[PDB]
Amino acid sequence: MNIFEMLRIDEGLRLKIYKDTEGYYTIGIGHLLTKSPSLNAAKSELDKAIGRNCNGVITKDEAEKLFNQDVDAAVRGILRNAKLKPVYDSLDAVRRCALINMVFQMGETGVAGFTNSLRMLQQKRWDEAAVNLAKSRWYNQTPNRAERVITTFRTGTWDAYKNL
Repeated sequence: MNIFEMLRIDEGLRLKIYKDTEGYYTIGIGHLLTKSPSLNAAKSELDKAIGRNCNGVITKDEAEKLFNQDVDAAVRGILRNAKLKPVYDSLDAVRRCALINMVFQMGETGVAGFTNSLRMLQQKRWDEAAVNLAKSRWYNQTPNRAERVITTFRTGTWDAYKNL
């Protein structure tokens, strides 16, 4: 399994604008378009992003392009962030995927706010960190996805996704 398959499992694929778990306008593989209430602001962001008049709909190819961009941007963001980079550098490959997943979902800023959990991961205290990560709005709101990620940090294996 790899980061792309992992994220494809967690986010799904939709070719028409949709509302995400928080009510925001999204398309493709978890590509947030806008936090604005306007479907119209959404369609505008969409066309800008694709470079064509999409009228709310995109192809598989467009969805995957956006996905490539987003994953790339997530990685670079981690690498550039002073709080995240040292955590990432300290982790094994599987756990690295787990932090990427969190950043793709909640942005750099959000994950960088998980101060204590970051510290524990750095320290390789898997169990303790799993329990701290669960004490978050993140876990309460998207618990099955949160558990899958948490399990990945906990064990260092793809078990939570081998099912799926």
